[PDB]
Amino acid sequence: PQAKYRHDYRAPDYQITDIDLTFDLDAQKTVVTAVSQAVRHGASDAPLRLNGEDLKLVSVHINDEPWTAWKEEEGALVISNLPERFTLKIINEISPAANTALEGLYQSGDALCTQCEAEGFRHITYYLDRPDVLARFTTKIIADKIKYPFLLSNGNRVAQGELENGRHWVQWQDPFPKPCYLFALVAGDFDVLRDTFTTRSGREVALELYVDRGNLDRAPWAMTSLKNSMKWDEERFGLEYDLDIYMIVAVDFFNMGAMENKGLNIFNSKYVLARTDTATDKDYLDIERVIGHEYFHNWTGNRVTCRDWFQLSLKEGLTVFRDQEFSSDLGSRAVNRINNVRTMRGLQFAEDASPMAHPIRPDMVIEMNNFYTLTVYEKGAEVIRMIHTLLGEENFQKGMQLYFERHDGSAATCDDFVQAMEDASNVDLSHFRRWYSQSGTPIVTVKDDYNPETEQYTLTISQRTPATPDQAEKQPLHIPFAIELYDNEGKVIPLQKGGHPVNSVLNVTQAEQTFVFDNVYFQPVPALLCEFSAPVKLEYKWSDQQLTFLMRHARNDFSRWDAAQSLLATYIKLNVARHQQGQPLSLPVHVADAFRAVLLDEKIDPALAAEILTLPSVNEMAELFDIIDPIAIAEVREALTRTLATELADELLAIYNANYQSEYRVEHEDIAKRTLRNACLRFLAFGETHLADVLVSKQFHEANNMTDALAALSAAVAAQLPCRDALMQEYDDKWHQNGLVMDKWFILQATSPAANVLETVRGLLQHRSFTMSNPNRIRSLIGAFAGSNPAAFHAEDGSGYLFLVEMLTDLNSRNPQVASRLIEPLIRLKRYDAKRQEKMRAALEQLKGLENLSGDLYEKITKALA
Ligand SMILES: NC(=[NH2+])NCCC[C@H](N)C(=O)O
Ligand code: NA
Ligand code: NA
Ligand SMILES: [Zn+2]
Repeated sequence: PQAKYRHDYRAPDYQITDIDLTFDLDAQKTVVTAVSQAVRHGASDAPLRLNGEDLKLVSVHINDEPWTAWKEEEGALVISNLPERFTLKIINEISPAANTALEGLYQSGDALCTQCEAEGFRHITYYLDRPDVLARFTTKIIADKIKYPFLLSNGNRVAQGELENGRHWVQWQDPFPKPCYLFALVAGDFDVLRDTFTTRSGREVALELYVDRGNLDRAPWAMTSLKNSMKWDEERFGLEYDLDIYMIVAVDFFNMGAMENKGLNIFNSKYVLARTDTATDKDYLDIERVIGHEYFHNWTGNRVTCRDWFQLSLKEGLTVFRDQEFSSDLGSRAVNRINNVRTMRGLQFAEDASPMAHPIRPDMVIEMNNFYTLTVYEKGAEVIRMIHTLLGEENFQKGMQLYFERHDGSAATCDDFVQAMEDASNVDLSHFRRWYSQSGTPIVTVKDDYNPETEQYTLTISQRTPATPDQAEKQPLHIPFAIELYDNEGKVIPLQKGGHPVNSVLNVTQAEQTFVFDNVYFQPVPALLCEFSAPVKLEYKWSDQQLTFLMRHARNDFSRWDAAQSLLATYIKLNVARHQQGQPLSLPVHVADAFRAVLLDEKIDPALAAEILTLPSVNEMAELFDIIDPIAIAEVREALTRTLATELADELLAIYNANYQSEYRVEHEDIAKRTLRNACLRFLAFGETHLADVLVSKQFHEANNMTDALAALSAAVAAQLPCRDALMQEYDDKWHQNGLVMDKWFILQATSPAANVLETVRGLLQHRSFTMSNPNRIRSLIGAFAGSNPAAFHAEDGSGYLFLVEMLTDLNSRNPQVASRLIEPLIRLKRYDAKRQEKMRAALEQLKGLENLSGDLYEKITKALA
């Protein structure tokens, strides 16, 4: 498979302006007729090169003339000797039922549906399958009326008809030019939730959510979130929906999360379907996020699209930033920022240290589906948020307005967006652009000095980014570095120098620099990198008392949580070293007292308390170490939980009881109290056994919602409580017919600390609720084992690696995108000890030798083995 490079971008030799599609739909054999109006922009002797994959070509006409000047090559139809303007007609066949990869036109249960991003439209017809080619689409769909009573494509219905032999047809027209990755088609039988939204300016939009028959009871929250998203985009960004109808289709078979096809979003059902007995608080908030996300793409992705796929973060970074701002505005900003920071430090930093490291705008891609990454999305959003930090809200919105004014109706680049922000705000972002082209996490080192004679506080800040596998050369970045200084009473000391205020966002642009502040009337406790103001590792020599002081006094709730994380990091590192020596947990009394104080603080927001009382995950803990010892980390996390459970037992029980709620509400105050109560339950589960067992069993049985039932079930599994097997069997007996609910249970099985977890996981491949045909099931069992049970995945006998090899040998052929998600834990081998590295390397070498190795796996395996 061949790598493509960003620097090789060239404008296309041909454009297509209009395409008229006809689908004669059938699961075994679909006939596609595509009539394209094309224009040659290049040299009269340049051929038209159409992308196409697994298509059976029936005919090629140019202006109704059967065409003889063409050839098929690997992945292409190359058409020669064309006039400057012409009509291209292609007829071809495809086979939706054979499409197990779920890219192009495929089958999801009884439905037919599409996934075209990034390069799936070439699996439907021969096309200029590249996002700088925008065209106006019409789509005629002909199908069996009984099997496919709903026939949907982008835009508005403009025609419809009945045919003989029980067939019917519908034709759709979308007035906005689009790249073909935004094309969608859906055919099937559905329940439809219908509602309306009236925009600020008075446009009435029909909202339609299509769900499998029988699921209308699980649709209203997604509909509510859609209306919430539309309203928010109006209030916050001044953006209105631009069509007459908004369709969402929930499908059970879907590779990723959801897809922003214009006017016809297609969603993994996990991000649509929710009822209080099936879905947790986190499911409701994820539905809200993803619904908003795809909606936000209407402007940031659709009205302005991507010139080429190396510009992916132009839409994904910006849209993730928007979904975070949406969630943060509607809910707890602090909890959102905290959770997004966990994801950055715990998952994205790991990617930026891995063989798959890339800048947010990549330079080299073999398989573009490999670049839908934590980096492109989450780090891309941190880069957008840094622009917001540098510019302020008002200048940021002016930049947004200039971006749309310049680029509406076109395909743009990351550079175009930065340029708009810079021009609108008059903030110079020339140095800042390096964030787009440089991979790896910067390390920011801070030294400080207080001078009592001059009342001056001096910060010496240095930065470096270590070399990554993809880039030998690194340079200093423009790092917005937000600080606060606290006096002995917990009050903020005004920042100033030479009689003038100083902005609290420091511009750290050099390898090393010194910031001096005057009138610093007391030796400060600093809050550094406030609200995680740049996506960097902070090296500062904190004392425990500085951190507990910030926990108590810091102005922003995020800083209080972050201080608790820095406090814990020291002791996680200590205790992992001790575990390796065979020693038990050591924890100063004053550290345990810090957490007791949070439990007993009556003024603290319970949402904040809950996060401080949620220990860093084994993934967040892993990024504290150069060499990861996954067994030590898992055992230390447990022991730290047991120690705090013992030390805080009475307080934990009191707070658990105090936060009891009889009514279930998906409302932020209620969610916060419930999150705190279940955080207390998790510690209690690891306390005295009989009490743990009674508490956990009682909560499982008395829960009037899935959040509380699952929190109890999960604690029963984590703490290996007596009641575990019973509750697990009850849940299976109740829920086996519901795949999305069973995904929770498969995750609990996959992440079990039990000695025999791999044996149980292998057996579950035969479970009534599991199937290798379904990406959600695969990810919930196998993915959760490899990715979220690193202790068992990295069992010293190499059994975890061998299991994953077996699964990937199947999935390489069945669904390479899902296989490529699942290989990720194996490509981290250089983070592990030599003995584990040699086994993981052997596993990778075995996969490399697969007959018909997918480009998806090839790209990752070769980087990992280099
Ligand atoms: N199979 C894929 N590569 N899917 C990518 C679709 C992601 C979609 N644009 C989103 O932001 O959610
Ligand atoms: Na808020
Ligand atoms: Na110092
Ligand atoms: Zn997106």
